[PDB]
Amino acid sequence: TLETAFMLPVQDAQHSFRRLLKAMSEPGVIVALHQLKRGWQPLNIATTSVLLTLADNDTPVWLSTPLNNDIVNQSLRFHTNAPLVSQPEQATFAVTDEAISSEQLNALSTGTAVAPEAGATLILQVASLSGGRMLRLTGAGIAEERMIAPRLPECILHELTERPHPFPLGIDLILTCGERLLAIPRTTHVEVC
Amino acid sequence: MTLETAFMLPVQDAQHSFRRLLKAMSEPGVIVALHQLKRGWQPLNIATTSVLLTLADNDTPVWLSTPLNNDIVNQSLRFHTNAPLVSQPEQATFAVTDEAISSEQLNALSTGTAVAPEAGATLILQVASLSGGRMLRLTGAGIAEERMIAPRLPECILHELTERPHPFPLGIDLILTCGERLLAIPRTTHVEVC
Amino acid sequence: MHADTATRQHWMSVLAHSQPAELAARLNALNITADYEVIRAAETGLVQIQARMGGTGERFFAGDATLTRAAVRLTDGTLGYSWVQGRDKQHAERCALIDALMQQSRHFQNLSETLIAPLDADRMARIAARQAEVNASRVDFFTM
Amino acid sequence: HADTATRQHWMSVLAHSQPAELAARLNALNITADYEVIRAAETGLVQIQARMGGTGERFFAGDATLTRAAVRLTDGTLGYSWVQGRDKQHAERCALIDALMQQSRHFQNLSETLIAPLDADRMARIAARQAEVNASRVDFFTMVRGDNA
Amino acid sequence: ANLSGYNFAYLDEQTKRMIRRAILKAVAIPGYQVPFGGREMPMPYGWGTGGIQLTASVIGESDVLKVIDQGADDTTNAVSIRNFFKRVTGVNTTERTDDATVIQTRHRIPETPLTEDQIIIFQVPIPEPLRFIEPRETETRTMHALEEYGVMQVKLYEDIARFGHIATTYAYPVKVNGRYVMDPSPIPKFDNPKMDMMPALQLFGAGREKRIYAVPPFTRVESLDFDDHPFTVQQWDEPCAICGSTHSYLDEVVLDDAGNRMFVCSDTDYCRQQSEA
Amino acid sequence: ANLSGYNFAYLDEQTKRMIRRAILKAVAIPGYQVPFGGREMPMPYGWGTGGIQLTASVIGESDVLKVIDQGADDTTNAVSIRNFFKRVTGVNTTERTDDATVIQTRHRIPETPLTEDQIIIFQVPIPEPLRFIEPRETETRTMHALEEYGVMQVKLYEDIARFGHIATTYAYPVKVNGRYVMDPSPIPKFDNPKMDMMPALQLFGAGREKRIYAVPPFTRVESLDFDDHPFTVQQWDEPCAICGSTHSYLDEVVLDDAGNRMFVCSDTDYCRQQSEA
Amino acid sequence: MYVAVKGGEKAIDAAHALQESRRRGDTDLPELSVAQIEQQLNLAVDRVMTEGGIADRELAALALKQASGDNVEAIFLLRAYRTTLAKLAVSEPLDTTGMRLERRISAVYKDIPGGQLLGPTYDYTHRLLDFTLLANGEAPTLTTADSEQQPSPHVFSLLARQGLAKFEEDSGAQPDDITRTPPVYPCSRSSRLQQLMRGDEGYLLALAYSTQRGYGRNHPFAGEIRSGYIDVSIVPEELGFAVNVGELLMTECEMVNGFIDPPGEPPHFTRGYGLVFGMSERKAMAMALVDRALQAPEYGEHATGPAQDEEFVLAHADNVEVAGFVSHLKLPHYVDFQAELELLKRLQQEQNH
Amino acid sequence: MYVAVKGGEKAIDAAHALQESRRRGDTDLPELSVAQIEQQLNLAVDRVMTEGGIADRELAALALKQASGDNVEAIFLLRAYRTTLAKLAVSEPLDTTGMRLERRISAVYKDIPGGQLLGPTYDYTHRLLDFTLLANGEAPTLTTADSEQQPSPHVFSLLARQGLAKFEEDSGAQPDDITRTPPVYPCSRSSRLQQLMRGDEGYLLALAYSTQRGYGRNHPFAGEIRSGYIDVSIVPEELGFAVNVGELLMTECEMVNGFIDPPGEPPHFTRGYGLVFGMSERKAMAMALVDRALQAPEYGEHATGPAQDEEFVLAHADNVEVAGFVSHLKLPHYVDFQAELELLKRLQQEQNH
Ligand SMILES: [Zn+2]
Ligand SMILES: [Zn+2]
Ligand SMILES: [Zn+2]
Ligand SMILES: [Zn+2]
Repeated sequence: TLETAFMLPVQDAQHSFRRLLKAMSEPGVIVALHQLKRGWQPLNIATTSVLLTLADNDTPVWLSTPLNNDIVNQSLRFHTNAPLVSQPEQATFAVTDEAISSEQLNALSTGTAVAPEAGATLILQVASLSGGRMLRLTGAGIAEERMIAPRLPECILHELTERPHPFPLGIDLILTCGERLLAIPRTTHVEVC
Repeated sequence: MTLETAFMLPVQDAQHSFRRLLKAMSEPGVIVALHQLKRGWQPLNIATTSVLLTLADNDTPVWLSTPLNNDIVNQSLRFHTNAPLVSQPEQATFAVTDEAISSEQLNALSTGTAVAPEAGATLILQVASLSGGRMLRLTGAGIAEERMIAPRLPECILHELTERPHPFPLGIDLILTCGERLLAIPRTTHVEVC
Repeated sequence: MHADTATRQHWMSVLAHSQPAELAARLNALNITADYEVIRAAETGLVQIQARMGGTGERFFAGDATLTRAAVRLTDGTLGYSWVQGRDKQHAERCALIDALMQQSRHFQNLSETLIAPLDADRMARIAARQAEVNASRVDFFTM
Repeated sequence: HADTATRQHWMSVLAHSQPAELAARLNALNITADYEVIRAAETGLVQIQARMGGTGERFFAGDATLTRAAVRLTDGTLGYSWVQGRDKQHAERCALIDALMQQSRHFQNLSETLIAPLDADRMARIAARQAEVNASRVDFFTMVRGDNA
Repeated sequence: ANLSGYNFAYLDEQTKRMIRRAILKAVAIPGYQVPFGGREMPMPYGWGTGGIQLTASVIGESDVLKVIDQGADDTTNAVSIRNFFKRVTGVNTTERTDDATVIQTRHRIPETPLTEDQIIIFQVPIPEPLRFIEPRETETRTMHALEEYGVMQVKLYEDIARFGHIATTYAYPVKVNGRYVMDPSPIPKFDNPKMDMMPALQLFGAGREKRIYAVPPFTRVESLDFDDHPFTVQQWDEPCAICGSTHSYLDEVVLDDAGNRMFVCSDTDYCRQQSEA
Repeated sequence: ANLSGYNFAYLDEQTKRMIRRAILKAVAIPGYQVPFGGREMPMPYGWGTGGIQLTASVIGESDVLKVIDQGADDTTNAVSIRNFFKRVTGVNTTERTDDATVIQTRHRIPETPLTEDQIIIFQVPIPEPLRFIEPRETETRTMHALEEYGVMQVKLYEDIARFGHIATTYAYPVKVNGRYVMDPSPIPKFDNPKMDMMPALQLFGAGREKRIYAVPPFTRVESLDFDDHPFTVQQWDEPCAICGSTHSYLDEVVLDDAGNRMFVCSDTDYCRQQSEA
Repeated sequence: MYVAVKGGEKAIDAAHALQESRRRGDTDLPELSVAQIEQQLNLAVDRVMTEGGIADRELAALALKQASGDNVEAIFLLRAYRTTLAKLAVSEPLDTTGMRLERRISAVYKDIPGGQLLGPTYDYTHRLLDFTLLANGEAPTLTTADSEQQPSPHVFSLLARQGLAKFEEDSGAQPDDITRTPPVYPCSRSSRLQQLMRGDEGYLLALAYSTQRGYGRNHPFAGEIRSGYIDVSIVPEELGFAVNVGELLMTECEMVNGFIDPPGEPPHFTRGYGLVFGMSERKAMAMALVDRALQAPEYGEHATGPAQDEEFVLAHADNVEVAGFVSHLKLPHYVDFQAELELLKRLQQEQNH
Repeated sequence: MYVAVKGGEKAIDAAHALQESRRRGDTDLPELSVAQIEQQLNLAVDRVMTEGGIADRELAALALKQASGDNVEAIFLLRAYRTTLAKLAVSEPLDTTGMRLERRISAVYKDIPGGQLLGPTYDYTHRLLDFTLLANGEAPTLTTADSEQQPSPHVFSLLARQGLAKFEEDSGAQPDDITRTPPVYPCSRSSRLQQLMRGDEGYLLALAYSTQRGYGRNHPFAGEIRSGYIDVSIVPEELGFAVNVGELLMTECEMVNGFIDPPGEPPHFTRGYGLVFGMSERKAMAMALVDRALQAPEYGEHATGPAQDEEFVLAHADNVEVAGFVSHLKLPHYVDFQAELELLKRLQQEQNH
């Protein structure tokens, strides 16, 4: 028995997309993806909604082992037909929780200088979008400054503050928690307050 | 007379005349006969008139020297060929003269250019005899070994032929006519006296 | 009588622009009766088209159109001509016949009134009718 | 695989049949058969693969129209069709026959009275066309015996 | 609503999904031309298929759609595109800039400032700002990779040398977020300043050339220029003849066989609202 | 002898006249490619229209016409051309080289030597022997004007360096009357020696490329070579399978699916002669 | 042994009969009339008249029927027919200011004197296959407006009167005629335009397109496209005055191109010109764009794209030449191939692997 | 004083009505059926299927009827329709050795196994307009010969078995699909061939022609052209075995091209490949010629003509792109033109001699 997906796949994917578009284009804005009502545990509602909206046979998906079980796997295959890969370096969409390792993060595809779009998007399920270390965001999508305090593992925070890869290379980050979502593209300047 | 008559059979008589002239030009010194035309447009002879009826039209200006220029010839050429008649030799595709041709007139004839050697004049020269003149030896393209001929030629014409002042591929091609008979010497032919 | 050039140009144009079936129908209803010989049987060839660069400039050749010409002679020696676009040989001969007839006092006023003017009116009405249809596709932007 | 081959054959004969002739033949047989449409006839594309130089690497050479249908008989038998073109009623009929041909009560009968005749007709059309085309063969040489020296 | 027999917004869901992924990459890489597997539409290539595919992938049943061409809603191709979407989505439409949620445009940014959550979608013929310097994509993609944009400065000064002025008057190149040089689509240079730190999202679609790009809200957009030859915009001696505005981009409407003309607002929504007071 | 409704030999008299003038210039300037205002024929360009226009402009009621293609009278296009001329002139035709006054050919000179007052007319695709070195006529015209043919020697050398042999096997360039370099049409190398000091007139017609050229009787025609590397011709290890001749240019006929083949005379009239004798 | 037999003529006769049979198709269907083709496939006919070179709709439709709809074969049939016809006259030069308009648009101003007249067009259609055309249908009842044609000056006359463009002036130069004289590059603009009108629509469109993408750019705008009827006149020797012989439906395109700044005089736009038979526009547009490209010599422009390369463009433009020579590869070539084989076999023998 | 009014939709609707009326033409003539077009204008249909990309004769003929015979508009209508259809299967690769032959010729040998089969062809016709087609007529009653299809090996197999050419081998490489992913130069040969099949006949013919005249020479011979019916099969997941769904009439062209002398092996001919729907072969021939030209990278050849320039060829090949962008100049461009005017006027004012 598989998980169910969108009840109104056309309308619900469109709604989810517009919320994610808002988040990615105005980094640090938290949005809600309400249309799906049960997440594919341990995937939360937002994570599941993003995958149902963007993943298909053209987009390899890597689910870290804490988020990897046969019901989610079979359900993803059935509803989206996305290839499931077991290596992060092979993924178009990477999905992890807070236990992500430095080695997994660093294995993710970043794009190339000539084709910066050809890399991974990291979807990271966090314990909370508040109560973490306070950050200041600046850059494209931010009029002046935006402060956020997501619960982030140190190596993720390191990627954001140091940007080891020269722009236009880099992963874009989507933080999910429950039905809610926050995005930080590779352009955002991030500093710890 | 206002108007002369042309070929009785414009298609066939032109084809006939052309094949004779082709033989003459491709095998220099060979004398051929053209009368599928009963009489020339006087003072043009049969051979001259046949050549003009065969090759001249609105695309080929014709210059006729004074002794060969009269109203009946001109009107008849206009009516039958619609060739433009021009007053200066340098303007001509076909030049038509007799033995009185001057060095000035000869030198004015278009010779073509190195890149467009076909863009010059053909000289139709009416001679009093194709055999009473100085004996010449012909060699070159169109001749297996050698060919002797002895037309009556003006000195300046013989000079053009023996000395070839214009570098090949430039040069006039020469058509000699006498009555119904014709002899051609293209610019390729090597010509020597005796 | 001796028709001026513009008068002749007009009736020749009306004939050349006429629909061959309508000219045939009209001329048959009038009774031809006049004798004539065809001195140039209808011949179809080409008219080479000259156009102009930018509409107003140097000439250039813009292909060819079909053209049919014919010529007739009436008993009194009157010569009639036609040059009509297309390949309709009977039509061209009819046009040439009418051109000859129009030059005679016996026929000029009658045919002007009963043939040429009606043909011209019909063509003008067809042009007007088409322009009315075409003008429905005008894009309106501003008023008054 | 002869059983597979047999089914491949009747499916091919149906797919190549002229829809009018199949309809006519099937009606004249007057078969009463209850069935359910599992997949309503659907018309889309089949993507065409060709080969470089006929034998080499694959490349895509456009698409053709394709119509597919599927039916289920009362006893559970599933019939299918995939037929070039856009004729939905024809595809449904082909799916039905594919199902019936799988049943003992119909296989031999329909093989003899429906599939074999349809195939014969097609084969006769092919032969007739080859006879026409062959008139356009250019003759150059022929073998004979005898000659001098 | 959609009673057309086609999928909502005509595109199938796979095509929308692929476009949505491309939009999200474009947003994260501002000004970079993201290639996408665009498909043939019921409008010819060159007549706005990129914009159509973006709008179709973005729009939802509750959006309010505005479509303009040359600044006007009633332009032939705007009518054609807006009516297509009405047929295949049943979405509410508007001519009022401040009522729209999605604006699809060919060659104008409205005079009315855009606001948060508005999306403006530009039709783009040539997405490569370097293309009339270097016609080969094999070459220009590497120039972008290496941030080799000097040739564009050269092109500009060469105008100045030859004519005394920069000669690019529309599709005037801009630097986005301090990095990529981007073609803003064939808007007049007059509109370029509106792109800088705008509250709305800008998307750009080149259907024939198979590129999508984007400028997030509140992103620096700086037109290329020099200190001794700073950016200028179109000007006219006349105000709008209908509403009197001196602040709008004007259309030259030729009235007479001989001489007489009228200058009126290109942005026809803006013009009517000016006229109303 | 024409009963088609068309002019004798199809062409109108003005067209024949213009071609006749060009032939005479060509004869006087051996090997020079004379431009001519050729006209569209009932055969497509590329299918022998230059030869057709030449034949139509020289042929008369009493000529005996032979038409061959690949050496054979029965070849499809030879049948088409010959039947065309039968229809529009009614001339006698023949398959016997000996009996012809005019021979129109594609890609062969007959094995039977030609004689006085025969005319052979070659169909030519590319009249410019320099064309595969220099594709522009704007340049090759001047190369001929100036007798600048040195580049052809480099090309021959390069063949020899690369392959050990000259790689041109047909349409092999020749020097005519010690001056112009000429393309002999796509006859095999094998036939080139036949062109030298021939009693017959040779005409060449390139209809699509609008050139006519000629070699008068008894003119030097010499294949290009080196002082070191001499001209050679096609060879086979077999006689004609039909007539036994070892002196003819042979056709390779593939007999079956396996590797079985037969070699037979290309010149089918010559083959007939040999075998019946 | 083997003996040779005749086969060429009987194969060809059978091959043509087969083609004729295929052309007629299923005889349960009525045979198409030339009139139907002329009327209902009228845009195919426009192309065939223009490249075939004869503005006769019936002859072009006839060629199309004869060619089983193959435009290239139809064009060649019509062009070949040209050769059989006598030239009876040369027209007075056309006056496109006298056009009775079917259609008139301009891209360079919102509105213009005489207005934007869309006329019959597929522009702005949604390209959705119309399956109602599978059965008989009814054509629309056309709405009507006022019947007068408004004054419609050429847009380039408006530009030129402002001094923003230059009038095209007539020096009286006699036009070159490539149907009489073979092309020898470089050619006059009158020759180039004549050749472009005859040229392949698809090839010239692709070259024009390449200039739009930066391979020899010329910054084009559609200054005007007008379609409509123009009177044709001749001056017969028999009469010595002009006679109006009929009218031609034609389409004229004027492109505005990049401005230049000449010495002494004010800067101004340059331009291109296209003119075709019938309503089909894209050829006229391509013609105008490549016209401007090939004005490179007059403007001292360095050719950076193929569309600016005069010999390359014009030598490969006429599909009567192009299609003939590509297709001629189907002719027997075994004598030449055998010459190649003879060498290749020798080259193999001289190696050891 | 002026006030703005609406007019766009009214004008467009009237414009389309005019076009529909013109398409129907004189209603005294019967309306053409798609079936008639399909049967009797079958070569037009061949081109529209091949460039439109859907091998369905009824849809291609429908597109032609809808387009008033305009091939470019019909191609676009069919291509646009393709977008709305689901991909239901992918065929097993075609096997052209299984072709039921209509026609089979080879230029490289006088006779070959299976013979020269001219088939239905316009080859060797005298192009004289046939005025009997202006009336109803009767097709020929076809003569018949033996009904056997003789064994007809590919000529390139004969050459390869002799070591004179190399077999085209299959490494199992997955083909690229340009309809799913946008072009990235340089492209695989599988991508280039897919693009060439869809490309404009006239443009590709012109490029191929230019190579024949020395702009990127490749010494072509028509090794074989065959036309005929090929079975199409799929392997549906529901069944797991191959199902024959029908057949396609196709034309295959194999060109022999200049030989090369590789280091490790005997010298041998190179080759080109063309494949199209239906009987019209000139496109297949141009395809093969430009295929060989665009093999320049694999052979380390440098471009001596536009036909060898991969981006130039393929970027400007698809007339759905080409004709769209050339025709788009008809759209209003007055905002951009006003920007040009605003500058030009300023430049003029700054000069006043
Ligand atoms: Zn205003
Ligand atoms: Zn023999
Ligand atoms: Zn050839
Ligand atoms: Zn544009």
